Formats: sequence, structure tokens, C-alpha cells
Amino acid sequence: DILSRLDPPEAEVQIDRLITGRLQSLQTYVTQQLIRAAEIRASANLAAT
Amino acid sequence: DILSRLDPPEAEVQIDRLITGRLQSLQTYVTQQLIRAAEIRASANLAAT
Repeated sequence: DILSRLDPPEAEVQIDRLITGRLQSLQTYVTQQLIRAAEIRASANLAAT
Repeated sequence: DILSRLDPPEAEVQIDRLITGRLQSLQTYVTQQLIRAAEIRASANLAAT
């Protein structure tokens, strides 16, 4: 709908905002999965011992 | 190249787009190093034991 109702020069501006938000969300997700996996690893290490 | 084919009022807008990206990339580098150092630290703590 963003494009469907506009030219390229005018749509690229909005699509870059959408891209910025959606990339920020994915970085937040991946950083928290990295922090949460290091906590699961310390627990599996205790289980092995 | 932005300081050679743009006047100062137009080169600010183009320099800020680079500043934002490079800051993002540097800060991603610094987060992943904290997460990798916290893992090297536990290995060295096991080696000391």
C-alpha cells in the first residue's frame, strides 16, 4: 500500500523508515537470544558435572 | 565525495546518513565483544580451578 499509492522517489523515503524499524527489531531479538543462550549453557555445564 | 559535489546545506543530510550507519556498526561490534569476553572469562575461571 505504501508504494501502490505513490511514485518511487516518494516511496523510497517511507520504505527506508520501515527498513530501519524492522532491522532494529531483529537486532534486539538476536542480542537477547545470545544473552539467553549463555545462561542455558552455564546450566548444561552444571548438569554435566 | 560528498564534500565535493554538494553544498554544505545538502552535505549535512548525506553525512548524517553515514554517521548513523557507522555508529550502528561500531556499537554492534562492541556488544558482541562483551558477549564473547563473558564466555572467555568462564573458561579461564575453569582453567584456574
